[PDB]
Amino acid sequence: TVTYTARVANARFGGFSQLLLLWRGSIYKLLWRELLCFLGFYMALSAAYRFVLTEGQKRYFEKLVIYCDQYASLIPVSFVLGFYVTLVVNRWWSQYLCMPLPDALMCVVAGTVHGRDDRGRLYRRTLMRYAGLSAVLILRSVSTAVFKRFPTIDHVVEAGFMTREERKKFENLNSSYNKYWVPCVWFSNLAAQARREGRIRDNSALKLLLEELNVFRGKCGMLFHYDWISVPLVYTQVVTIALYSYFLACLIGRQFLDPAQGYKDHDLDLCVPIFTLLQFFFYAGWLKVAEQLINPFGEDDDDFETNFLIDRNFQVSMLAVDEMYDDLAVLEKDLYWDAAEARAPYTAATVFQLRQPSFQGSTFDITLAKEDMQFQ
Amino acid sequence: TVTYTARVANARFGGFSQLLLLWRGSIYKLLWRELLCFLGFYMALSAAYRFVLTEGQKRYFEKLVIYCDQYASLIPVSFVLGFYVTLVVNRWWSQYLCMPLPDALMCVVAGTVHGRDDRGRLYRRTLMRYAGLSAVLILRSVSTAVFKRFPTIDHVVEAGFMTREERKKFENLNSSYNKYWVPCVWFSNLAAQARREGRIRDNSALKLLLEELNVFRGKCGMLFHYDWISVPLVYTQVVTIALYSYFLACLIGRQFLDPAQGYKDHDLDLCVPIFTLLQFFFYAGWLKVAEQLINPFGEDDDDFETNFLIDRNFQVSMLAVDEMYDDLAVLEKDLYWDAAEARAPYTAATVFQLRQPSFQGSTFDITLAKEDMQFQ
Amino acid sequence: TVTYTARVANARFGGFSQLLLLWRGSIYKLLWRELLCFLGFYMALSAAYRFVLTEGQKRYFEKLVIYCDQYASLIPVSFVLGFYVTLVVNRWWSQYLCMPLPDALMCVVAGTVHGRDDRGRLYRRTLMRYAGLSAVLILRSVSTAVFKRFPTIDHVVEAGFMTREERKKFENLNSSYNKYWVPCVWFSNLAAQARREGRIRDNSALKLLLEELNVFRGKCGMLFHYDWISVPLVYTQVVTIALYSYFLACLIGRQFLDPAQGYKDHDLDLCVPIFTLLQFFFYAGWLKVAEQLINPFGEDDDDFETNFLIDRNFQVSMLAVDEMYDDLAVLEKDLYWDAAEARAPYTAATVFQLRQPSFQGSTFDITLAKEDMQFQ
Amino acid sequence: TVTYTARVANARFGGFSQLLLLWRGSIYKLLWRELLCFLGFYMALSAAYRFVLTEGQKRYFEKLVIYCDQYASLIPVSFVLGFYVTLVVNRWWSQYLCMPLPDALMCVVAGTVHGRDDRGRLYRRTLMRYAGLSAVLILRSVSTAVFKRFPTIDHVVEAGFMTREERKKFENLNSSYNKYWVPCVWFSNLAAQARREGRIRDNSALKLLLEELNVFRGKCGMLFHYDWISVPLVYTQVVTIALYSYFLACLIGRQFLDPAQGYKDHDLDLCVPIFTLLQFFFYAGWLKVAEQLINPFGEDDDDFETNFLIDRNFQVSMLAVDEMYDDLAVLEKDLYWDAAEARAPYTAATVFQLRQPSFQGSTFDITLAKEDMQFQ
Amino acid sequence: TVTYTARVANARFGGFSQLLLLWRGSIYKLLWRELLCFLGFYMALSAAYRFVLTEGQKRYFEKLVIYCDQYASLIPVSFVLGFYVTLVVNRWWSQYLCMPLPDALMCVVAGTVHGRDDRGRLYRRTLMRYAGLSAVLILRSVSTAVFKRFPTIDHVVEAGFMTREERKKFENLNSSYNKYWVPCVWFSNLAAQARREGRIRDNSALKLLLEELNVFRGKCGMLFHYDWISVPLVYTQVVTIALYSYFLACLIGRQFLDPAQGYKDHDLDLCVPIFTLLQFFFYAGWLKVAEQLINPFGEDDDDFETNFLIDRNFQVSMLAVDEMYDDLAVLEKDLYWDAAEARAPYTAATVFQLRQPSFQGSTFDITLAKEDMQFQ
Ligand SMILES: [Ca+2]
Ligand SMILES: [Ca+2]
Ligand SMILES: [Ca+2]
Ligand SMILES: [Ca+2]
Ligand SMILES: [Ca+2]
Ligand SMILES: [Cl-]
Repeated sequence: TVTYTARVANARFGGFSQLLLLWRGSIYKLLWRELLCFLGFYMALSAAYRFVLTEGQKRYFEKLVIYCDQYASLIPVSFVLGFYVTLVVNRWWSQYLCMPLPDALMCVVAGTVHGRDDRGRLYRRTLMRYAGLSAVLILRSVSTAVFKRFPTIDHVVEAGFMTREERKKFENLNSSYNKYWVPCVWFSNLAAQARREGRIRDNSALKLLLEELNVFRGKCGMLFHYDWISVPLVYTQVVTIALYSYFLACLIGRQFLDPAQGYKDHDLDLCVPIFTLLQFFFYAGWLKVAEQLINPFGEDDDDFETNFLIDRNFQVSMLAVDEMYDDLAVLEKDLYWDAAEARAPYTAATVFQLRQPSFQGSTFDITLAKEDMQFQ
Repeated sequence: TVTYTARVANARFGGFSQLLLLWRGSIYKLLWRELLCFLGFYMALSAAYRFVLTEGQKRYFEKLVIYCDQYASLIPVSFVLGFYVTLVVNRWWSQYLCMPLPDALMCVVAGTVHGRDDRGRLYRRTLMRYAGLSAVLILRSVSTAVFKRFPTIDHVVEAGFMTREERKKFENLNSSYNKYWVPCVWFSNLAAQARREGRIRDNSALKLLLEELNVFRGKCGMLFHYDWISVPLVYTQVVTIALYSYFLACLIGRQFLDPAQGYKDHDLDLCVPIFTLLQFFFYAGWLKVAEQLINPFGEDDDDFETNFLIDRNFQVSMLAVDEMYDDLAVLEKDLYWDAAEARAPYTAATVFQLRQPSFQGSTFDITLAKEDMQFQ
Repeated sequence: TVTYTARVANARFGGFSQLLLLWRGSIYKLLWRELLCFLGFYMALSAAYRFVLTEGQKRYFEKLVIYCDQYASLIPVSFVLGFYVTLVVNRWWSQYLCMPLPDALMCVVAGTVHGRDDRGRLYRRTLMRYAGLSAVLILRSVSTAVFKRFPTIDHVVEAGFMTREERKKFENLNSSYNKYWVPCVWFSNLAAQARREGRIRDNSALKLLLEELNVFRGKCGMLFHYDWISVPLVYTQVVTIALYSYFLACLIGRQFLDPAQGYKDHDLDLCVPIFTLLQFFFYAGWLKVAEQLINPFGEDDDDFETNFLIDRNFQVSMLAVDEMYDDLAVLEKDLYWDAAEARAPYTAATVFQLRQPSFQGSTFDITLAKEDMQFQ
Repeated sequence: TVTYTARVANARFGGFSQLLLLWRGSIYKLLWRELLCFLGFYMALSAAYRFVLTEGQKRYFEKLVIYCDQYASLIPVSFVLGFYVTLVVNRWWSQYLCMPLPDALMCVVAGTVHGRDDRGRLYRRTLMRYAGLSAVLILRSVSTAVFKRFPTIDHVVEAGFMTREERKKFENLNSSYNKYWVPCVWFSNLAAQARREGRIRDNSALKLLLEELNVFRGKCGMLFHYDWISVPLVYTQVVTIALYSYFLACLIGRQFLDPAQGYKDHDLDLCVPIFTLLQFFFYAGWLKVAEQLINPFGEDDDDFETNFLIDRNFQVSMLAVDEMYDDLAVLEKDLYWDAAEARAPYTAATVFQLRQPSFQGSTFDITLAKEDMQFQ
Repeated sequence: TVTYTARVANARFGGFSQLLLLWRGSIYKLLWRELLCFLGFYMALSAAYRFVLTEGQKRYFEKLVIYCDQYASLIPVSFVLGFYVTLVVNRWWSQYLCMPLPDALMCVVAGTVHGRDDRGRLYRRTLMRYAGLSAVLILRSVSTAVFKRFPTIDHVVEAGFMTREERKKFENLNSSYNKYWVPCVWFSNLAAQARREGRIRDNSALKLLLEELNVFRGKCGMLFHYDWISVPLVYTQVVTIALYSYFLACLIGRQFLDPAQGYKDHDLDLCVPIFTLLQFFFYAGWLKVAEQLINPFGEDDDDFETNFLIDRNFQVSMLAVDEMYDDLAVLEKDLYWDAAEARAPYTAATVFQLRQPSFQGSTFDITLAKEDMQFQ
């Protein structure tokens, strides 16, 4: 993930122009090799036309350039790229939202699984660890970074997500299918056991835990589904073929011809196709948007920071359900106890935000006449 | 936020034309500097062509202008801008909907956390304050205005959202990750304690509170996610490059050439490219839509009024759970107690809305024949 | 709201052509003034060119017309209008869906708040009235029609939505922010009181009421949010400027020039720009779609009938929770008690719908071979 | 509804070409009259030009044809049709999803409303019948087919959905608004009564029934909303005007002119405008998509089969809650009781689907090196 | 399903170019027959023009080619294909998400339906089997692969999803409509019976089971709805006609004419229309995207692997509710019990992901001045 939110807080004169100076996660880093290849092919053709071809060969080359320039139809490739890239971007955001987060479960577990003794701590920590373990098993299945961090289940055990006894039970299960779901079943069984032992004090609490477990588990399953059901290969091939067809038509049709021949719209030889290179950057970068986002669990600069999320989720979940269990500051009167109204102070830098009228609704400046307001 | 809803209540002859006279949050305020820069570059080129260049240099300049005018392809930039700006606008609205609001929690707390004594007031106020505190911690993390108002946790304490004892516990937590979630865990623990003490009278009430806490907390988390996962930098760079490429092609290709040379479509010298300036305003403003909306938590005119929302939310939540707790007007018979039907009166200005038929459904004017209506 | 659903039940030969004959909520009613203004400007220019200008002035005018006709680029304005109008239409439907309806609450209240005595009737009627009152307070804040009907809180009291004692409590609340939410807090308190008194017989019933109260209250809040957060002014200005730029280019470039001058594509003088007028109707009407829908709570023909909805909602809610409480027809055997199957009769006009095969699924005509169906 | 799912199970060489041979619900059936009218107007103009007009009149006609052919701008009409038709299609699917189905309620009622005696059967059947009755009342309000089947409430009574006593109560209710919601209030009251009598054994069961009742009732309400709030008439008029403007420009500008006059791009007289007729079919059919779908509750071939759904829903709901109540096959061990794993057999026709590797995740072929996998 | 997620983990120099080398689920496999047919027709016309036609016939053929090349309007077909294919792709993903999965139910059943004895195992296995059976009945109704695997209900019985006694009850039900829903009613009855016998220990548990049953059943129903309500046939016909019209215009208008005739833009005879073939591949493949996805339950390479999902779902559900019931590893202290913080180790290949700063929010680099931060 390349975060530039702070740079674009305000619409400024520099605006996105300053974003054009960034390298990490940039169009430049993704496209410079393809740009050099396109320029190399173009300049090889230009050099052959200028120095190698005979007069007859040059005349035929000019006819082919004029013919090919007709098929450089940008409007259709723009259509398909717009639709396809928008599909990939929407799917990318949907995939991010399917990342399993323990926050809802950790709040419910902290509020529902009780006891300051070691057994209560074991119940809470084990429930949150099962959630973390499911997340790790699915992520190592779908994320190259996570897999490289956990290339075998032995690494999951050594990392503390799974115990050796848990690993014995996990491997003894006869299944040819991915077992990311197993810790969710463990969670359900352990929650039922906690309710049976009175650690969960009510049936409604157990229902809430199971409701939140299924939300978490469904997010894990959604990651599996996105990983399995690629964007249809035919669609990806269609868009790639359209883009490369346009690039072929430009590579031939955008050649600078001898101005002496006096061909229509060929009277200037700049020797470098500046606007064609800008068009190539535009269109190829537009497709590179999809190329980077189509699998966001790789190691691209703008791919999701899955290992960071595993670490954050585990650390925060353990804090919430172990260190913060029943550890409230004493109930005390707040600063605004004696004030019927309340408003926090403003800094010198933000007090200007005051004196903007408190919006009440769009209708409170109509100012009707007396006779109009009387009920029938 | 620049609210103009009242101005556009009706489709009028003036309509959006009157909106063209607004300055705050306007295209003009966002784009006048870029418009002056574009006009300056254009007029510098025009002045060099008219007064500096020699005849040969002028002929070459005319060839370059004619060549460059071919690549001013507006249709592709329109495509990419449409798709990209629509993505940014949808994301902007989604981000607004993720703003944490205490209204659902304040209704549930007012209805479920009981006692007119000081301890009941402490429970209700502390629960709502925890919600407000989570909102402040995330907003100061994602909003420049809120951060400038709360540049340190000391400011949060002095503003009354967090207590000194709460601050001690908050800082003692060993976490390298953002702690906006901590008050939600405090809320869960305090709700469990209130249920244990009988302040919350039923398990279903506690479940409802925890359900609403997780909705609120999820909105906080969503703000964090939007702040972290920028719109992919490559996509922003692609659209910016497309727009600036079109601007380069226009800056060269829209130059007024000497009509004496008799170039095709160059026979009028207006000395000011009026339609190119209007196109620049159109396209650059279209992108400025995204530039303003890409981070709605800045200090732009149309950015969200986050400090106003913090103040409103805190004040209303405290009113709802403290002043309005168990403070009902006595149950009394309403004006329409003795009327089988009921309808409120209309004013002289609105009685015309009556005599419009009460819509019953689209099918109640078919008026079939007698023989058609008989069951088989 | 202009309902034409009945006219378009079937795709007919007349089809939408007949819709072109409608006036209420029509393109004609919204655009005839702008059409006359455009035609007036066009004909003023035409008259000046034909009768006022000298020969030299006419030649310069012809050059300006030919120059301006080049910038009448409809493809870009089509893009921006498509994206912007689609955004406004989607937002319009979303706003309609945020209209608070008491139906869910009235069903729950009728089923959960018990007693045929006056006190039960008071509880049920007061709960539904609180819902209605919240809807009225928000609608009068966001709707010009509703505001004109309830220009002051005194009108809300005289209309029966709020009692005088309720008004005393309502005004005594020290809040600078809109108080539409207050009756929802009253509802929560009154539901808690009803549960405490045994009028609500179970905790799950109270939870259901509070769950439905928050859905209703959230819809009220959503109306406030839509009213406050306009479609970004910059975007509206951009689309308006694009449309008016195209109109300027057409007003100059579509002038009929003297055919004697023999300009390319200027050999016919129809004296009335029929196709330009049709294009103006098309594009200006396309934008008028957004102009009408951007604020659907005004007094346009196709704006929402908010006063009708207030009346319907109040009347139906009171019927449901008061007249229909515990007023069931005696449980009796239905017409199909003794029939294992069942099907209602068809009329002579609809019996043709029978003899269409009952769809079972797409796979039930594959008709595989014997050898293929045997399990391995 | 015209179901062709079976014909398009696989992408085949014939593919959609075979779909071009279908008549029911076809473009041909919807558009042949308009195609004949367009061809008649075109051929009338052609005949007048070829046989009636004088030489001078023919020269003026040629100038008008050349002028009109310039305004046949397909790109703008394509834009507006794309956006508008996509809106109508999305709304069409949304409306289908709002069709009230009793399946969720019938499962809950079968599982929660108890007793094999006549009184239990009466409770279950009456609850499901109330759901069916609400569906019939709304559908007869919004569907021409259903209305023709139930043109009066007397038909609803004779069909068995409503009883005579129920009809007395239904008509005695003083409401000027549609009463489709009344049976939902009856359902709520009857569910409360069943809980009070112990037929519903728990408060959570009653809550579940009321939760599912409100989902069903909300779908009924959504049908009412879609029926009432048409797609804005101005938008429909705008798209229709754009299409008909293009058709006018084609009807004049696509006339075959005398090749002898040697007009540019007029050298071939085919006497039948084949490509213009194909364009008319394309664009007019594109709009006919919306014309058919804008009200899906009519009697078009592809309109929803509402009467079939009423019959299916009633029959299945009665089966589920009456014949299938507490009628389980005895709990017996399944075929895979003694198998730790399990997999159903494959047929000779489907066994080829085996030997495709069981997908485990995208990361399980990375095959890292030994040194890379060691924890830090 | 053709999964290529692993190939596109990173945006690479090869990128989608390497995807152009794939055959299974490729554009090539779907389109080579149509490409050969188009090329055959084109070359037949070319051969007739070059070798069969007389001089007069060749001149007329040249006029027809020039005339037809004018109507090869790609911009409109691009529009309709974009909108239509996007609709089909969104519907395809929606259909995938409606595939019934037992995971949520298996977690709830494992946690709520109790007993290590044979009767508990029978309850859990039978509930999960009912879910699997409903999925099989709907899938065999909508999926050609599943139907070929289960061409009769006898195959469902022999496969173990349905028992012989269950089959007797199933066939005795008098219904002309699809019975996929029957096992869901069986599930509801059996869950009620388990609650009555005390196997389900609480009312909230039973509610949770019924809530998850209805989610599962609704997904089954959604598959039925998608199977029944095809994408409107008129829309499919419109897009197909537009594409084939463009193909006709290209087949005639893209013919290579004799360069000697000196027609404008006809001076090169390549004898093979390379760019027209690439355009045909682009557009025909774009439509083949929809052709494959319109019914994803067929036997295309990229159609859903429904039989694999049936096998996986059944096997995993049985494991979860039978082998894993109350089979927890003993509660033991985790690796991070004594650590206030926690972080799993990194491998040599992934440790580089560390030293990237832990994102705290976009506002934590503003660095305001001292005087600005002071509260008013
Ligand atoms: Ca990637
Ligand atoms: Ca901003
Ligand atoms: Ca309006
Ligand atoms: Ca219809
Ligand atoms: Ca298929
Ligand atoms: Cl619940």
